[PDB]
Formats: sequence, structure tokens, C-alpha cells
Amino acid sequence: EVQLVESGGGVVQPGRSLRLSCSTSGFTFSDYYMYWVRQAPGKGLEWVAYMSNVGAITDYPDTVKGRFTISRDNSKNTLFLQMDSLRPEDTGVYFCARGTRDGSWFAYWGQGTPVTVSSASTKGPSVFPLAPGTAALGCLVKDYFPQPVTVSWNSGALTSGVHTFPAVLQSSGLYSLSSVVTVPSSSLGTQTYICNVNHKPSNTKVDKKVEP
Amino acid sequence: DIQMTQSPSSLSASVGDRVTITCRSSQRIVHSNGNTYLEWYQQTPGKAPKLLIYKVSNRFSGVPSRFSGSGSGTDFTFTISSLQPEDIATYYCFQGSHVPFTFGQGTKLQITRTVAAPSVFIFPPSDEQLKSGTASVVCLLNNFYPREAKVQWKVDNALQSGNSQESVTEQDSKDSTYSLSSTLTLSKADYEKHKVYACEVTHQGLSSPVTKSFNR
Ligand SMILES: CC(=O)N[C@@H]1[C@@H](O[C@@H]2O[C@@H](C)[C@@H](O)[C@@H](O)[C@@H]2O)[C@H](O[C@@H]2O[C@H](CO)[C@H](O)[C@H](O)[C@H]2O[C@@H]2O[C@@H](C)[C@@H](O)[C@@H](O)[C@@H]2O)[C@@H](CO)O[C@@H]1O
Repeated sequence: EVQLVESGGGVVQPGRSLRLSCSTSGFTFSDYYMYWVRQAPGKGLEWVAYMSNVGAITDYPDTVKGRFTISRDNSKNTLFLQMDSLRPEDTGVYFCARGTRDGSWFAYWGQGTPVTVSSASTKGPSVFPLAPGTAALGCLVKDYFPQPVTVSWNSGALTSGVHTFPAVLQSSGLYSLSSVVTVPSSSLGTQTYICNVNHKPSNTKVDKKVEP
Repeated sequence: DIQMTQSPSSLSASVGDRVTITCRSSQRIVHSNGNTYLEWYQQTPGKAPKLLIYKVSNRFSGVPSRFSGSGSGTDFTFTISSLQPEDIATYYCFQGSHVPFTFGQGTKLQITRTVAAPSVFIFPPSDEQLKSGTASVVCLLNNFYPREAKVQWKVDNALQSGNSQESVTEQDSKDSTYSLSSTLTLSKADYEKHKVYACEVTHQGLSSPVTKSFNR
């Protein structure tokens, strides 16, 4: 199957540079024009660039023309996006996409890589347990910057009944959120519950066991 | 550039309803090669968009038959014949006929379902957070509808205000409900000066307010 995986996203100071990569597999990379599309937090989609499969034919919207440069290494089936003189407005998730022979633009998308242009330093979250018919338990993920943070339960084995709330900004300028799950009260004491928190920007990985 | 304007900006419909979204370009969008590269995308929270329709009316591989597109010139329409719970998302039109390629602003589609009262849970601060000098008390409102809800905190029967924040999940893809979290933040000192903590919930589905609490 077609796979697109972006990487390189991070927290960068205004004016600095960042280089994004998109590794592909499952199709003949050298036969397709490739694209980059981005999405600012809470905003819509915006086409960022395109590049021919060969011949290096490119184009960008005026918002990034002169600052962003798309490139590719057909021998490695990888697409790149060099972003220079980054601005706060460039903040968002950057997607790599491929169209189809017959006329579509973004038929296949990668998962996206987050880019945050900020003057502030990255900060990892603190994680606390939310101690528990059916019972509710969870984890409080507090004081981190920037988004995103991912929370799984029992390493992905527990998904039903899980609710990870959208992060909310606190007065400190830092995000906080809670992730909860409802399970049978009869399971309390027989099954272990662990929330796996991953904050990629700060490479913070926390595993918190939640007990009654 | 070519402005793509979608109508409406958002809407709600019941499962089984026929939904129609429109997109109008500020200029004609017929590519020099004669094709009209108008596409519709679907995006659910946290995930990459998914192509549904391209070249105005062609359904992408794997896309359910309930989705379709049409139009010409500067007016196009996207239609879901029979809405299903999993269709909750933001839909976008896109034009690739003239550079710069542009997207519509997006149309948020929610599902209208029967009222459902929330299940309420309250969580006291963890022992490890307390030794940090702060206490977070959490109140969870699980699986309710509509989105509107009222949460009020009470410490030793005293009404709290200004020391809480709330968050609401995206509408569930299976049961079309919402969940809400309210977090009361106090200092270790304050928290340890009181015994009874409780959150009072008011909602359309509840005949009377529900209160959950605990004794420190
Ligand atoms: C598989 C592939 O990459 N084929 C390209 C083709 O791109 C494909 O078709 C276009 C219309 C678009 O849907 C792509 O996503 C899809 O991969 C190239 O077409 C050009 O693509 C660029 C970038 O999107 C512009 O859209 C450009 O106008 C396209 O050329 C026009 O459409 C072509 C089908 C021809 O009619 C051409 O004369 C038009 O100007 C072509 C470019 O030669 O190269 C591969 O075939």
C-alpha cells in the first residue's frame, strides 16, 4: 500500500530554518508530482508547494515563495521541504501528499509533522493519575508547550471508552489536558491501567499506572 | 487568487438525511487543458484529510457511494445521500485549475441526535501532584447531547469561579455524543483547608442538577 511518512517537524525560533522530509513507499516515486500542504492550528488547509517527478518544476503560493524550497531524491523515494526565515504564521502541521495519474491532487497523505515557530522554549508535561457498573479513570497531562501530545492506554490495547480532551491553554501560556476512560468497575483490581503519554517536541515519554 | 467560498460554514443533520454543501469560485476554474479540477476533501479531527471526489464528480477509490459531487463554472455541490454517524468532519472544496491552488474555508458537519444526559464523575488531586504545591480537581461529563452544559464547583458549599477551565471532545464518530472535562485548580494550601469538593451539572437531558463530590 501507498505510505507517506513526514518527519523533521519541531520548535523553531522566528527567522531560523527547518528541513522537513517525507519518506515514501508502495508506488513509483519517480513517476509522481509531489506536494506539501499545511494547516495552521484551528484553521483550514493551504497548498504549500509542488514539484515535478523529474526536471525540478516547482511553484509555491506567494505566502512562502522565496522562503520555502521543495526538493526530492528519487533514488531514496524521499521528498523535502526546506523552510527558511520562518515566521509565526508558518506554524502548523505540514503534510506530504501524492495525487493520481488520472487527475487528482491529494489522494494520499502522510500523517503530518508539526512545526511550531515560537520564541519560547519547549517544555515537557507533568502527568498525574485520575484515580477511579462502570468506573472512570484517567490521567492529567499538565503544563506543556507546544502541541501536540499523544495519550494511549495500555500501549494501544485499550481504546474503547477512551476520551482524550483537546488541550486547553492555561494562564501560564502552557497547555493542559486530561485523558479518561470508562471500564467495568469489576475490572478494578484485576486489570492494570497505564496511560502512555508522548510529547514529541520535548521527547518526553511518561507511563503512569492508574490505581484505585 | 481564486477564492473558494463554501456554504454553509457549518451545519447539523440527522442520521439518514441528505446533506448538500456548496462551493463557489470567484472566477471560472476550467484548466487550460479543458478539465475542471475541483475536489472535495473530508477531515476528521487529528487526522489528515481524505480525498472523496475529484474532477468535480469522480469518486476516489474506496469512497462510499453515498458521497457525490457536481456543478460547473463557478458553482459546485457536494452531497451525502444518507448521512451516517461516521461522517462527522469538516469538508473542504479545492481547485487545482489555476495556480495558486486554493481551498475553500471548510464546512463543519455535525450530527443531530436525541438528547442524552451526561454521566458525571469527580476526581480528587493525586498525592504526587499535591507535593508539587498544586491541586487539580477534575469533573467529567461523559457522553451527552446537545453540546451545551453547565458545570459549577463548590468547595465546602462555597461557589467557585475563575479557578476552573473546561474542554469538550469532538463529537463521537459512533454515538454522536460529546464529553466534557472541567478542571478546578487550587493551591495545596487552599485544598488542604477544605473537606467537601463537588461539581454540580446542569444539562438539557437532566430533569434536575446532578452533583458528585468527595471528602478530602
Ligand atoms: C502521475 C503524475 O504526476 N502525472 C503528471 C501530471 O500530474 C497529474 O495530473 C495533474 C493534472 C494533477 O492532478 C497531478 O496531481 C497528477 O499527479 C502532470 O500534470 C501537471 O501537474 C501540475 C501539478 O499539479 C499542474 O496541475 C499542471 O497544470 C499539470 O499539467 C496539466 O495537465 C496534464 C494532464 C496535461 O494536460 C498538461 O498539458 C497540463 O498542463 C504532468 C505535466 O506534464 O506530468 C505528469 O503526467
